[PDB]
Amino acid sequence: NDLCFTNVYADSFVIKGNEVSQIAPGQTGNIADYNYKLPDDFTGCVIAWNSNKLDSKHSGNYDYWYRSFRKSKLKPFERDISTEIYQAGNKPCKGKG
Amino acid sequence: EVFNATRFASVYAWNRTRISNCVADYSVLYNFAPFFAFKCYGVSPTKL
Ligand SMILES: *[C@@H]1O[C@H](CO)[C@@H](O)[C@H](O)[C@H]1NC(C)=O
Ligand SMILES: *[C@@H]1O[C@H](CO)[C@@H](O)[C@H](O)[C@H]1NC(C)=O
Repeated sequence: NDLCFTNVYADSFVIKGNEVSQIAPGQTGNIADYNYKLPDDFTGCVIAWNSNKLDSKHSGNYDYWYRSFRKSKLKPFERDISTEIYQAGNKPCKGKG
Repeated sequence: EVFNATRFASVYAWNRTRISNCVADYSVLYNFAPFFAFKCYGVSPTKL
């Protein structure tokens, strides 16, 4: 409350409890490697508060998403929205199963 | 083997294999496990 910033970027997303510990400049994990990666020289703040009242209901809710299968690591502040089936072995297979 | 075993030792007696005289391509290690933590304390997986 005593600083000024050329520009401010606010990135918002719901993640799980352990993932809050995972989110930090340069950590290991399928979120901090394939889903979101902060730069090593990060100059900012990470906010995390519990939300069981907006992301939950009776009979469940599976709306949200997250990536475990990427061809490579995630560069800092780079989005990888895409639906491509991960290759296994040497098959050009396109599908589930 | 080390990953397509079943009876992985209890921690009180940690089974220890030796890997030698072979060529290591850790993509098999990658596709044999939906990894939860790959904290390397030696060589980076990229340069492994
Ligand atoms: C080991 O690999 C073979 C061939 O991919 C597979 O049939 C077997 O189920 C695997 N075993 C384990 C425990 O992953
Ligand atoms: C340790 O691993 C070797 C190689 O797979 C196996 O032959 C041996 O029986 C194992 N020992 C235990 C305690 O499982």
